Amino acid sequence: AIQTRTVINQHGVSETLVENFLSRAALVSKRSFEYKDDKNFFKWTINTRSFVQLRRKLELFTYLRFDAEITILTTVAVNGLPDLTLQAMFVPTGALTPEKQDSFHWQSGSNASVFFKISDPPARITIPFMCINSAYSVFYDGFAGFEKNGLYGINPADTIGNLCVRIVNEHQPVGFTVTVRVYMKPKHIKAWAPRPPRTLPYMSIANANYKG
Amino acid sequence: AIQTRTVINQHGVSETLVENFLSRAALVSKRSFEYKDDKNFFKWTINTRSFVQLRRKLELFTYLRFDAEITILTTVAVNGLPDLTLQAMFVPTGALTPEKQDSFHWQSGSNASVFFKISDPPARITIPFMCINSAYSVFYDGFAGFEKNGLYGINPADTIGNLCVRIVNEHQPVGFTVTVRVYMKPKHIKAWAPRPPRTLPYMSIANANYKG
Amino acid sequence: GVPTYLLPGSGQFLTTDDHSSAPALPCFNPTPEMHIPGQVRNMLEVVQVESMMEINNTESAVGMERLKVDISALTDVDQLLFNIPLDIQLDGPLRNTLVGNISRYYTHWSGSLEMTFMFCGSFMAAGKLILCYTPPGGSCPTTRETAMLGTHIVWDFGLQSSVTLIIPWISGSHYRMSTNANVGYVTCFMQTNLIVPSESSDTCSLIGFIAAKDDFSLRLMRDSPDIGQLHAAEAAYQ
Amino acid sequence: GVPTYLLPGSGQFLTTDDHSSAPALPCFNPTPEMHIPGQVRNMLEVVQVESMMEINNTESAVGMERLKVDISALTDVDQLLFNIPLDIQLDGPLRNTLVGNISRYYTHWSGSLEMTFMFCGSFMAAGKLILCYTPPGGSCPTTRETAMLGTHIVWDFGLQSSVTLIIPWISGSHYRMSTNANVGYVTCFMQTNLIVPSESSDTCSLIGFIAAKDDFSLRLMRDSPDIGQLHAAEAAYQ
Amino acid sequence: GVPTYLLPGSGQFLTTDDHSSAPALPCFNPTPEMHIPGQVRNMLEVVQVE
Amino acid sequence: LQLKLGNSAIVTQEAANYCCAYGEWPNYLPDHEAVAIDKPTQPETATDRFYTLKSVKWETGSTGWWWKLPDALNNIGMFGQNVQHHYLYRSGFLIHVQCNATKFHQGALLVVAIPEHQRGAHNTNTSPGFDDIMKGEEGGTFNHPYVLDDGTSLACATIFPHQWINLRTNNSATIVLPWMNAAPMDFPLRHNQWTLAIIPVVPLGTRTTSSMVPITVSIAPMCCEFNGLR
Repeated sequence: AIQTRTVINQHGVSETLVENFLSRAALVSKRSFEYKDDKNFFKWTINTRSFVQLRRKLELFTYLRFDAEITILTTVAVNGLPDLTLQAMFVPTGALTPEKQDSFHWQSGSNASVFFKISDPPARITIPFMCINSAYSVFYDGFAGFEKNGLYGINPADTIGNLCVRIVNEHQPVGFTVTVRVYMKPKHIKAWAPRPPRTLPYMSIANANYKG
Repeated sequence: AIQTRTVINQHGVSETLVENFLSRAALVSKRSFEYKDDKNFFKWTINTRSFVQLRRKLELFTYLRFDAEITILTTVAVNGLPDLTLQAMFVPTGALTPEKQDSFHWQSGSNASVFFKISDPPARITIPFMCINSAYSVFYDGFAGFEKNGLYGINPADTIGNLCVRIVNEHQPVGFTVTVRVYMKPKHIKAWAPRPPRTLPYMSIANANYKG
Repeated sequence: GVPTYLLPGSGQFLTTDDHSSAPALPCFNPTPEMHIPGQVRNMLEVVQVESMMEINNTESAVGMERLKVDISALTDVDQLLFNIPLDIQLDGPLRNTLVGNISRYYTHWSGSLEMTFMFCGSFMAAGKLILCYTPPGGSCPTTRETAMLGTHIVWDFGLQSSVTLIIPWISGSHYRMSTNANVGYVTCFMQTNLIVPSESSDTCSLIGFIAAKDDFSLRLMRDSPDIGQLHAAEAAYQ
Repeated sequence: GVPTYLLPGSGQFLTTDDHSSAPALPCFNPTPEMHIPGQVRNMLEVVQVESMMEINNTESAVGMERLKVDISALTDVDQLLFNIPLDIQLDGPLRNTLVGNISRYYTHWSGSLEMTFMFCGSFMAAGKLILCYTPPGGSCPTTRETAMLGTHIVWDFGLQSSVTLIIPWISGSHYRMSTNANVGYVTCFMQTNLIVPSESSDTCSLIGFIAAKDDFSLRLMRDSPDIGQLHAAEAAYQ
Repeated sequence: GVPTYLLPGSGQFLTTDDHSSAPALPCFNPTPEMHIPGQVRNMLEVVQVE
Repeated sequence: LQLKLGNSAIVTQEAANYCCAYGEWPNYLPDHEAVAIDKPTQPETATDRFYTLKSVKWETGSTGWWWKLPDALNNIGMFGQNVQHHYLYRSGFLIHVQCNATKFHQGALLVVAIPEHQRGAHNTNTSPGFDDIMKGEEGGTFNHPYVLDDGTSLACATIFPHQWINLRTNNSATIVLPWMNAAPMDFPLRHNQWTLAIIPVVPLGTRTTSSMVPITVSIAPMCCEFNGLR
């Protein structure tokens, strides 16, 4: 290939700040669900390990303390477009996650619900630092339990919660497809104890197994 | 023709300032693309040489340093009109440009994506001064490389990046045409070493060849 | 909250608006500014530089021939050499100049100009010219005697190779309701014959220059009509 | 009320915007901050830590074999041991390092580097190496004599186990219009033979380290090409 | 950001409103004011003439 | 007056005034712009001397001449040896153009130094190649001097740093070029910052049909730096 070079004039350390290195709104979840009145609504356990490039950036550290800026970008497509109200409900650890579209957990007086339309700007909330400890364990050299495969690498104090998204509207004669893109931007980031980058491809979401 | 004259009362030098001479939102790109889920999305290498009148204004100088204020003005037309989300993603030099509508490069955590609807005001971002040098070379008396037609006039430190625009929505039973007009306004302009205007018509985009 | 109401003009994109926008990449530090020679801060700095006129006002003259006027024995006594219509807009000696090209980006112009004529014969070539200035409205002279009755320069180029002349205040504009047309003339006549020795060339040439002065001004920026609209266009898309 | 008008760019979601949003749970007090050891505030703090180079530049070497270069009687006089192309981007000794991996998150890099070579033979193993530095543009040396004519280190590892060398200013980038390619070399030649006693091993090994210095800088953050994309993915949805 | 809410009367065009608008051509300097004789500042100045 | 620089000297009697390009005198790279390659080395004399090129024959049908800097010097002397061994450089230039004419010759030359004279080709879509640009010490000839071989005009070429040689008044021209780049260092074998163009606006003339004037170009690198190498 053609080979080139340029005199590079740089000065400053500000772009490699860990706040600047990590605070960008990354796509952390994307699902379709059909709607005709966890099927027929969006439910996502809020992790950081769905996509491997945000996973490899955050696994450059042992401990992370951040607030999550969640942006929800819903598009619709019929099977024009009607203007629909959506409920996005952050269900923390200790609350109960819905299993149906019309379940009573969507009527949560204590969960953070946001009601928003398609025609609006994308819904945006800040989930705080939710952990029981001072930082999230990016890695955990321990077990969640001891009774018959309490799994390795799982920390009980790392669970953000679930992001449950439904359509507040009732059934319609038209059928349509709802694509929910969730964007997370970590904010107010502190990081500790940096680690080697992963060189091998990931095999699973739940662990650090390697194929070589 | 009829010939006239008026007493002209002028005073001041402020309108011939190079900031005033050059900072206007000029149409720098316009494409159609059809949509039925680089075909089927908008991809444009951000230059200043697409239209000859902005080209002749900027080739009045040897070096230019400016920020680009990009405005994207999307209109739709069916083959009413549904409200569609578009993603405009600035792909700098060193990042990877999408080749498909559903490619994973649209999920870029590091490229500047803007998500916007048709019903909104036009999307507007400011691309900064992106060059490796202190100014863009409007002219370049050199080669990009030496190995078998590393082309003349091409500077490796002049590449702004690509402006990639797609439709975030999925396939629909209706087919429609998306016209993407891109408007650039250069900002914070410094200019150096003014040049004669071009008197002959341009022949190519990539060089300064003349037909006479 | 704040009680607001939207105005007429909300959500419009005016192409001449002056609003800050969202930075696509903040935390990106650009390349710092370095001192480059020859910074332009005003386009009137460009327009005040001399540039060659096409003082050869004959057609079938192409290219390099247009920039010079030849005098020889073929030029008689009292003979017209060139006539420069003082039109920035129209086709003439002032069209392809720095004061002609930059002013066609603007609608209304205004100010004094600066002509310079340089004799480019041999060292011992001698003679006299009458460089005239005809103001706007006045008729261009056709004889050397009418030329001397106006504002003029009797220029002996036998020893002085360059002469300069202030053009006081032409100032034309653009009209649609139509041109400025006649706003003045610079005209040259042969006062004497060209006197050369028998080893110098018979033919000697003049070249002209035009610049704007510090009172020159431009207003109401438009699109220049000069170059209109090609190859490798759709390469920036594929 | 307040007379307002919406701008171009209203209602857009830029992924790099810097706007506060609605707290989903205010009155929730988070867990207070505790002092954890080893806080990182800058990614250049990571890049300035030494990490092992794959100085064994031979293919069919896999895993642990790549981190060391063996010298023995099979290494002759004036014999090339390793050649380190000073490329952060490309496949070589600098790819799998802390200065290679963190710099592939950025587009433009810039600064001095810090090589360290550690001899890991026995106590009585003796010999000399020529560690060369070839600047960008220059050709890599192929002989020990051409090696000594450049910037070099005559390193006696008989008593000094570690040698370090400042790499002055490599600074490559990323291009799409194409690589940096040749920006410099670190090359090692055998000045002498390896001299070991008859109870030490015949074969002795070198390992290399690279760190960045305090003038090292990174710019225009991008996506790293290293790991691309698996099991139990849709468990976080059911 | 700023928490806002739209009032009744938002987005209307009243023909007697007193709001500044977008200049279509800023950096255009108009022709300066010259003293012209007979400036009228009040229409009652006209009405007091026989 | 002698232009003495190094072991080179241009020993003349008449030379009135130099042109200082954009008012800028060539200085070394200042100690805030050198964040780059550490302390760019300075021979201080070994390159900084006049390199007097082969003289060109000006005649009546001459269209003009051009040399690209530093391409005109990349194979000449200690400049051209440092170009082949170094990767970066930074230099200004002193250019002295001189004519050898009598008082019976006539003609005017525009001696113009063009920053980044990207050339065009005539009546084609292909860019100029390497051999159409990198002419070396021999230089090139203007095919169409009226458009400056780039689609522009020669009439407006006095927007660049320039000098007139009118053989009545003078036969010499001196332009002092600073460093002209958007980068502080650059790459001498593959990019040119300046093109010295010598174009006869008024053609040469005497009576006997074969009028000929020598034009001599002397280029001195000024404040010429290069990267370290040690």
